Amino acid sequence: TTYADFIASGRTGRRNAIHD
Amino acid sequence: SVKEFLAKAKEDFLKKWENPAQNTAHLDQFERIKTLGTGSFGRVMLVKHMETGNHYAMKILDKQKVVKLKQIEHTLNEKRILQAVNFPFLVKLEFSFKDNSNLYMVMEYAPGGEMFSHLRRIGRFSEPHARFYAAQIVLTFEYLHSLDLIYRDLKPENLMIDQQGYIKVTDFGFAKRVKGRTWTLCGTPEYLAPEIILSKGYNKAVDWWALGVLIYEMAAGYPPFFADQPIQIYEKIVSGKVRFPSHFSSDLKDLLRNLLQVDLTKRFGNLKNGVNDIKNHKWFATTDWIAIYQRKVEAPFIPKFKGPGDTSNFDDYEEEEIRVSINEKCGKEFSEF
Repeated sequence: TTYADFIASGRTGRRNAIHD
Repeated sequence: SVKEFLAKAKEDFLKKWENPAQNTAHLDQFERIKTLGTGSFGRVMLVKHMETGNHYAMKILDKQKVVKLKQIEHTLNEKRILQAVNFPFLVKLEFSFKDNSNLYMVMEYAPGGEMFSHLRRIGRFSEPHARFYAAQIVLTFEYLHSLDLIYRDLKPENLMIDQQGYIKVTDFGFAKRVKGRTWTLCGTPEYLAPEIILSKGYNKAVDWWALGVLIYEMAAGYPPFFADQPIQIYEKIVSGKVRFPSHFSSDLKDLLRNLLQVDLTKRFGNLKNGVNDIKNHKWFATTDWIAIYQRKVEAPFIPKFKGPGDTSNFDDYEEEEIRVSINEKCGKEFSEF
């Protein structure tokens, strides 16, 4: 499932902004 | 009437945009309680104003780190903009000041925590629940955009829940006043509009794309475009192929197809009727917009808090000391802060 793929990803915690 | 409010709001904004307030408090007036959040650029701490007992959230920015990371102009944008706006769903800037080492912005505390926390724990929000939050963002963007402001960092991490269950947008670190076009690659990868990543030049329409991402995330529990590394996310974004979960209503799916529209000439919020194409969409038909604005709608989620200064809706962070040099660092770079 997509849910299971999300939860297994490295991007489930707070996401930091990128700068230039 | 909305238009009469907006013109009276633009007259207040402008006056403060042209003549910003500076140096309205000092560090020694505040007791430091706890770190509530950390950041690429700085940290936010729960703070008590000793003489009144009032609790605030204080953003502390290390001036030298700001210079290193080349965010001088964005940081001046942030404070300049924040002291000039006033709207129910924006955090209020109460005080700002600086010292030898740091910049400080003392803001309204929202004890309900980040939307992010409640979202990941619960998994996803019902459509009515998502809609209650989305309508507050719609109005906030209607206000911001009328002042020529682009927000550029919408995500659950920057949406706080107040005592009544309503939203406060925090963190204006990428907000910018622009008529016309701008070019900075900034934001959070999952929330970047295709224009941004293709280096085309972009406008306020990027915020309506991000509203699409936010509604999708709130209602699905995961964002429409994800992967382990940023470059993979950008691929999916520009291709613009979205899958909707089965449980999304067809009205939701249709709104989201119009918000997550790669071609900015067909993107809702950016057409001749502007914000009205969103507010009049069938997914918002039960929404009383003036009642949201007045905060007369009861919230589907009111967070449990035992007293002001309670932090149980926040994660724990490692505490650091606030070091203040005896020599002034980067004086002329932040002279206007």
